[PDB]
Amino acid sequence: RPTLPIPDLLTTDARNRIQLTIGAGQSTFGGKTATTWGYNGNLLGPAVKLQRGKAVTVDIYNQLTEETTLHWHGLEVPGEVDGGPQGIIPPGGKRSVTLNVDQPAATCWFHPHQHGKTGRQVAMGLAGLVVIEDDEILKLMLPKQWGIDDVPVIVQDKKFSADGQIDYQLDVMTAAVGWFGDTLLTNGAIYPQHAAPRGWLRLRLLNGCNARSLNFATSDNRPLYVIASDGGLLPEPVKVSELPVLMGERFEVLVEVNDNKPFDLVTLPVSQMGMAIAPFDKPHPVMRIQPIAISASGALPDTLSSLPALPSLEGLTVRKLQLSMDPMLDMMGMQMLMEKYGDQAMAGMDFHHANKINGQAFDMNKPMFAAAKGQYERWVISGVGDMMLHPFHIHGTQFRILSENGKPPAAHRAGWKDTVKVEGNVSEVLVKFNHDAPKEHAYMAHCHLLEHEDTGMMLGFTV
Ligand SMILES: [Cu+2]
Ligand SMILES: [Cu+2]
Ligand code: NA
Repeated sequence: RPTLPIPDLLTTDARNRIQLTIGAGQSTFGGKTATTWGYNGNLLGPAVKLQRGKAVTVDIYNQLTEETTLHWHGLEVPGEVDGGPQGIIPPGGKRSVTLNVDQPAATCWFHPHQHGKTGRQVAMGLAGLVVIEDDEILKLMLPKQWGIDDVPVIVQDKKFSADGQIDYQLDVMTAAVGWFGDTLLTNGAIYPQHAAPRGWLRLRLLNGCNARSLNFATSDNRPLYVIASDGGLLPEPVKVSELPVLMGERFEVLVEVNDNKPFDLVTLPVSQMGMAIAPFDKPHPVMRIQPIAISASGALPDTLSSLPALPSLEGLTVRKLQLSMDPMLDMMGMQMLMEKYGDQAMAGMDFHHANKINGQAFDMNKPMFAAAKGQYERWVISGVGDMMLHPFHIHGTQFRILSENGKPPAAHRAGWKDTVKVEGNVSEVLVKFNHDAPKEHAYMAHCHLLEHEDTGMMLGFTV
């Protein structure tokens, strides 16, 4: 098996700057070369390392021949640097943003947010990681040797043409159910192996799929110890046998490497339209882990962090966000799926503006509302009226989930989150915005099934 590629850990220079170049190159997948896009490379991108309380300047060079934007998913930053659809970087052009990092240690990420083209641009290869550290997490003595016992694991599906090229389309089927493929990549590689020291192994898991939800486990059912969600450390580890992960979510887990036997990280079949088609109808390997006897000192602590209590609900502003899809899209989309795959498509169970929030397809010129600054609000996000999956992402914030799709959040989902599950039911988040966003550089809130977002399931808001 190819060894697991490790994104380079990219830190500030002597002048407190970092450079990111967005460009096209070539990658090879199962023998065939394909045109791919990457940050500082051909595919995917580096892990940008930031420290809480320290400002960095990022110089972004768009070396594509089309426009793009750069969104820091999970970062509590002003709208001006948030890199939503209004953050255009012209082809051949350079844009610089200042990130004044002020949030707990977390694994966040970054990716394009081009208006109507976000799905395509991510599918082409654009994504990178953000490793935020603070004064608290380094006290914990977690595994910390980057690319040895502290390893990013970015999992993504793709579909390829006969000629080997990435086979991406925004059409009626994908507008409805998403873009998904038959080939699983792990940091850009197909079924790689990673050499992990005996002791504790830390995985920073990112579901970087456009539309595919995942569910991590191990081939021999050894447990995962969840230590962190989107926006950082949980209060204490949560021990699980499997870990569902929605599109754009991150969890950090420890896994015990307590003998010499190789095992796989795997993903288990999910109940989502289109996602349990072969070979995802069965547990699917993600990467092979090969235990090795080299130095490690990482441990699993009893106690990780202390988070604030949930705010009192009395007197909070309530915002209702109703998600919907044009009936025609739903049936048309389903028709194409059934035509393409047949009964397998339901196993485990103008379209360009057919996806909506509060009866409106995204209008870039009209923020739906102004949210309060520095005050908790309760946002109620409903998917009642359809049975599609919607990982709902709110920019500019790490929030607390009050209810997820009908129930209190699972323990490992009760900490800091930038995404909440909405699937035929209603969710509630308690959300606070510590930074401003004007109408000209508004925050986005949207489904992170990218083809839904691209076809209207998004709103802008100011702070
Ligand atoms: Cu985001
Ligand atoms: Cu959606
Ligand atoms: Na504990």
